[PDB]
Amino acid sequence: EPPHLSFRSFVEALRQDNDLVDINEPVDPDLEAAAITRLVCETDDKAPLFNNVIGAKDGLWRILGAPASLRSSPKERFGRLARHLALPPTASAKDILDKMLSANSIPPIEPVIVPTGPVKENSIEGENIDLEALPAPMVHQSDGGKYIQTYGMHVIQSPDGCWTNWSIARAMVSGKRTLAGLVISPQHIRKIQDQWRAIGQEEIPWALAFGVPPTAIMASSMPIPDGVSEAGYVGAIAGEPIKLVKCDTNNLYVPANSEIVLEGTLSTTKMAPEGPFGEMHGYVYPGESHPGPVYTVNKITYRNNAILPMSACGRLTDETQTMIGTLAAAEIRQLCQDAGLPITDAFAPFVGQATWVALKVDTKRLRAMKTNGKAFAKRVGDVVFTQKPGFTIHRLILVGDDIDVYDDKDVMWAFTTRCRPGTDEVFFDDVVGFQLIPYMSHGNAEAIKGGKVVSDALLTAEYTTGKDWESADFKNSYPKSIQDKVLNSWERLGFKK
Amino acid sequence: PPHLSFRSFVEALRQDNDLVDINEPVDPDLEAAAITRLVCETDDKAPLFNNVIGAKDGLWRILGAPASLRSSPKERFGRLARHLALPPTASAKDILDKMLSANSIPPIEPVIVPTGPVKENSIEGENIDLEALPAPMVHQSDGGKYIQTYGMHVIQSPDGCWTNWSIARAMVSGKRTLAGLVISPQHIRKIQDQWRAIGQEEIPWALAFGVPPTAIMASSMPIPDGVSEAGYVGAIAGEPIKLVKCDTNNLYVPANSEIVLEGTLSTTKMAPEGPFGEMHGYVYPGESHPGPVYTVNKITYRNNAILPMSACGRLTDETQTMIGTLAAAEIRQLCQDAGLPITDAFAPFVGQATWVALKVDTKRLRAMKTNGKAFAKRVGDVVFTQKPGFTIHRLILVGDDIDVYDDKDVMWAFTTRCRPGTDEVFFDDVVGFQLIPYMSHGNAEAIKGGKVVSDALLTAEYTTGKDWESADFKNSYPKSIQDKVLNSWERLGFKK
Ligand SMILES: Cc1cc2c3c(c1C)C(C)(C)CC=[N+]3c1c([nH]c(=O)[nH]c1=O)N2C[C@H](O)[C@H](O)[C@H](O)COP(=O)(O)O
Ligand SMILES: Cc1cc2c3c(c1C)C(C)(C)CC=[N+]3c1c([nH]c(=O)[nH]c1=O)N2C[C@H](O)[C@H](O)[C@H](O)COP(=O)(O)O
Ligand SMILES: [K+]
Ligand SMILES: [K+]
Ligand SMILES: [K+]
Ligand SMILES: [K+]
Ligand SMILES: [Mn+2]
Ligand SMILES: [Mn+2]
Repeated sequence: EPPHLSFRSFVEALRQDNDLVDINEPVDPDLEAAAITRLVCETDDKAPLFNNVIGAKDGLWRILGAPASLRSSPKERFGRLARHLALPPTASAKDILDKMLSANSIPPIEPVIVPTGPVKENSIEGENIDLEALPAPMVHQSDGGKYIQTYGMHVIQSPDGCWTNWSIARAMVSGKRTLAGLVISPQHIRKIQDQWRAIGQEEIPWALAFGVPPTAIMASSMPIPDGVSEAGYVGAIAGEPIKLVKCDTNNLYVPANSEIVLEGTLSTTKMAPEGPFGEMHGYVYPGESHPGPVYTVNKITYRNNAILPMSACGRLTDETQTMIGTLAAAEIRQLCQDAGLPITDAFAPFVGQATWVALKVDTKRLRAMKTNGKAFAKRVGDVVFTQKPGFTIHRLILVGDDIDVYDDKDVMWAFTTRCRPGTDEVFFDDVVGFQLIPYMSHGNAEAIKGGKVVSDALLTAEYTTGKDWESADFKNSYPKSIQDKVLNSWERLGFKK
Repeated sequence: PPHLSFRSFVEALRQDNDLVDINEPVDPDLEAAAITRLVCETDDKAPLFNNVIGAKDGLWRILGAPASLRSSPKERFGRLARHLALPPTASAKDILDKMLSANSIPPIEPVIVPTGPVKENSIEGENIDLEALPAPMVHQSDGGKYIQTYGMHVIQSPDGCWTNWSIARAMVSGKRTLAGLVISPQHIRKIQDQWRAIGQEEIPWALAFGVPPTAIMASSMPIPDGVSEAGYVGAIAGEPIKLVKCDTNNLYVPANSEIVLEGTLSTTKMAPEGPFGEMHGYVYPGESHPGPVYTVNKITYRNNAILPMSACGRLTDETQTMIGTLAAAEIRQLCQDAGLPITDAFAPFVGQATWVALKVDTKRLRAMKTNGKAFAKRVGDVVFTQKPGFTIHRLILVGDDIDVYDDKDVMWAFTTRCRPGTDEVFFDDVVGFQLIPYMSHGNAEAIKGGKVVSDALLTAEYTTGKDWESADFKNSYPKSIQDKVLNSWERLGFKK
């Protein structure tokens, strides 16, 4: 199977790309594996594969850190993400987001059932399971426990059986057979948990699949619509069905070539201290647990030589910024286009710590609408901040079509020179707010409400008569004949390539 | 000595390997400025144009990018550091500390010399033809040839006591005339208004190009009203600046200047000025505005004279490395004078010289028993009512875990610690900077408001203290683990 349909083939693709370090020396899953991963994320280095995790027994487990973080070569910066999606390692951010949105407008390709697969090579059951003895990583020194679940896919089905949701939500080892996880509104895993609580079910059938098909983990991180099963969406992205096998102990289905699967239940009643966790905004709060639902593990099935993927998230740049912000930005682009707004492109600039989305406006179509910045900013915020894909995003920046929204430097130039602070902003204090952001949960107002803005970084004339300025840069302030004369002279004169 | 002589500064750049000697003929119509602009956009070596097309009887060579950035992270500010007798590895803090060092010590008065290198050559009265000199065309949509982008205007108040040195742009306007930007609240405009008020038509004036590098830095710094830059510069340099008297008036110019224009600034005569590709990265084609006329009566110049040139615009040129960073230095000082607990200030490059980050001593802040809403309003009232605050539209207050000299730390604090709208105080009534496009070409008054203070201190920083740890390699892992990882890094196959 190709890299985008097999995690084991994806790992080999990273080896072929010279984008993976096989670490054969013993590495402690207590902080050492995550510290190496964290420093890889902070320097855009090669992904670390820990082949010799201290405490591994019977094939559980190796660790792959930084599965979807950035490469250091600017022409292949997003290459590890492109290898999730059957894209070349030179793929632009636009190419990656366009591919994730490609299934939005075409029929689902439904999964196919197979009788077995690699994930059934090994098993541990019932009283033989000891999660505290497995080498689950300690990801940050002040975390509330060992966060085994940072890059696996929760599988949970609605009571009526029609909707199977695949998503990423963190979970830590809680006990011999238990995890505690973050399960918050408005996420689909919480919506489904509430649908089971409402019919009185105490224990919901659940599975957690680690090292799924790379296309599946990307879709698991993307806010596709309510009621849409990710498996069919994944099939439409990948151009073929995902092969699923039935769980041993329940009626759920997991990818047949997953590395590791936990089968069990999600409680609708019981909670345990969950957290704290070093989180996508770059913070951990020592001692600050919150109650989270209990997952109970009844069976573990795994491949020979199983690999647990791990995201050591925090300050720039890891999977929380490369996947959560950018896939939110993709779905925000689709929301805006469905509303009839002239938005061509959306990205979550890394400088925004995945709380910003920049929206590129086709200014020719904006002028046909005969509106103004104040009215347009309100409309964009009403469309986006009332819908689930806008949940994590607190600042929308509207820029014209001379700005590359995929380039943090262009977005910052537009924001700081075209948006008059206060005057050119519309504040939203009645919308749902993201409580993980420290200015929300450790801030001056309600943790779950408000704190959002749309920043109009289009200049006044862009709404009426058009661009009346020229950039004071090499590209726009000098004739092409002068630019070419300089480029052809550059190295001969003694300037660098 | 490089901080006291522009010619010695150019030889210091040569010895740092930070200068390209360009001996091929280069056109001052857009080609010199295009090379400079690309140097500024890639942080490359300063270009010295030794062969300017149209050069006449020794006028002139051109030095581009005199205070732009070097690409090596360890010496990023080395070009600014050679203005100030600092090592090329000097931090931004070192440069700003040195510029503020003269705030708290006695001025070192300039000493007069009878002659100097600047008097080696001259052109006078009817022989002056500014239109035939190779003044650069700096941007293709500029309203004329911006001869003056890095020289020091010398103008004395009517009381005789206050001599101001300052950078303000000017373009060739005719055979003997420049037209310039002279706006409130800049001291060149304050002094022009003092002369108009007592009835003087033509104010004695000089413009010195290639001045002592310490002087051009102080020329770009909003030091207080009524303080002569010459004495401040002396106290920075730890010795007197040697001045010579102009031939045709009673003003004094650095004796080793490359080129001096002597003449008058009119209080009545106006001429079309601009547009000019400016510090925010914009030019508006066809948008000139009346500016005051400068009349040139005499030019004196060194043999092999060099005109310095700032090709300003998008990042990173002298307007970002000097205008915002020196405003931030003076904003730090103002805050400390008002008794606010500010230890450090910088103008992040991402802000396009419109942002200043202020680093708060949080131990001192907790001892004041205040809150963010109150403190943000108080800091804005102190800064946005004073001249050094003029160009700055956003102040970001950060705690003392944030390196305000590092744009990544500043954006991390701003995006994660300042709740949009809730944690911001907006200033609608203060003087605004009309050069910023969102002011001059925006939705409200060009000269009033559009400012904000962003409280990027978390709620607990005001009361009981920092209660998080960064989720980064340095703060989330014990020192024993960090060392084991750093000692293993290269051997395992990661990059240095
Ligand atoms: C890539 C990724 C996305 C995480 C994530 C992480 C990663 C690495 C972690 C594990 C490292 C930190 C935790 N994460 C959480 C999270 N969403 C959530 O509700 N709880 C979280 O704990 N997300 C986002 C979540 O996956 C997206 O919001 C999906 O759109 C949710 O799927 P749904 O739309 O089907 O609800
Ligand atoms: C380094 C530098 C600073 C410029 C400047 C430029 C540069 C290269 C240019 C030439 C490239 C673009 C023009 N500049 C102007 C300017 N201030 C001003 O009032 N008009 C301007 O035209 N400044 C800033 C000015 O020098 C500072 O605000 C000083 O504090 C003014 O001195 P003063 O405090 O004595 O008034
Ligand atoms: K999902
Ligand atoms: K605007
Ligand atoms: K000055
Ligand atoms: K705050
Ligand atoms: Mn879903
Ligand atoms: Mn002054």
